Amino acid sequence: GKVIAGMSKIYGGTAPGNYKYIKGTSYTYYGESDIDRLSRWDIKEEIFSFMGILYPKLPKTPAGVRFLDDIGNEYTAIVFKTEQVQDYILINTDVNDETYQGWKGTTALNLFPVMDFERYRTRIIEKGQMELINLSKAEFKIKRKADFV
Amino acid sequence: TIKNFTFFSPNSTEFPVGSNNDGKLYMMLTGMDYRTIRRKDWSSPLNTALNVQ
Repeated sequence: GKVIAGMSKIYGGTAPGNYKYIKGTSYTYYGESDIDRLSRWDIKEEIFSFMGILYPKLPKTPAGVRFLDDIGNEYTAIVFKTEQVQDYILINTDVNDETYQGWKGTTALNLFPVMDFERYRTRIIEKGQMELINLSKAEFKIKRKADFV
Repeated sequence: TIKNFTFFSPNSTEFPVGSNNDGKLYMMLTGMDYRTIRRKDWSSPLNTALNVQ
C-alpha cells in the first residue's frame, strides 16, 4: 500500500520525526518489507479433478502440492520423493485416466510407487489454499462441476 | 570359396566390408560369444523412480 503523511507509520516532517495517534485515521502500516514472498493459490469453490504441471526444485526432497483448509491445516497432499530432479511432474486427478509421471528430458517416468499414500487422503479439493512443496514454478488447470447449466 | 575383407580394393569395389564381417572380426579379437557383452559406463547411469537412464 502507498505511504501517506499522517496516515502511515513513519517519523516524518519536523525533526526527529513525528507520528500522531488520531481517532480513526491514526497510524496504518504501509505494507511489508519483501511483500514479494506472499503468494496465495486461492481455492474459492469445491473442485473435483485437476491437471497440474509441477516444476520441482531440489532432488530427494518430497516435491508436490498440498492442500490447506480455511484454518490452515492439511487434508490431502500429492507428494513424491524422487532420486533426481525431474524437469516437471505431470499430475492428473481425473478418476478415469489418473497420470502421475515425472518427465526428465524426453523420458517419462511412472511416479505412482514413489508417491506418499498416507498424505493423499482425498481427490476432492475443499475451500482454502494450495501450497507448493519443493517447487520453483507451477501451472494448473482446474475442472469444477455444475449440475445444471 | 574364400572371402577377403582386410585387403585393398584396386578398383574400390573388390572387397567391401559388411557389418556382419566386422561383427565376427570384433568378436574374434576380444574373445566373445553371443552370450556375453563388452560394456562401459563412461558416465554413471541415473536412477529416477522406477527407471534407469
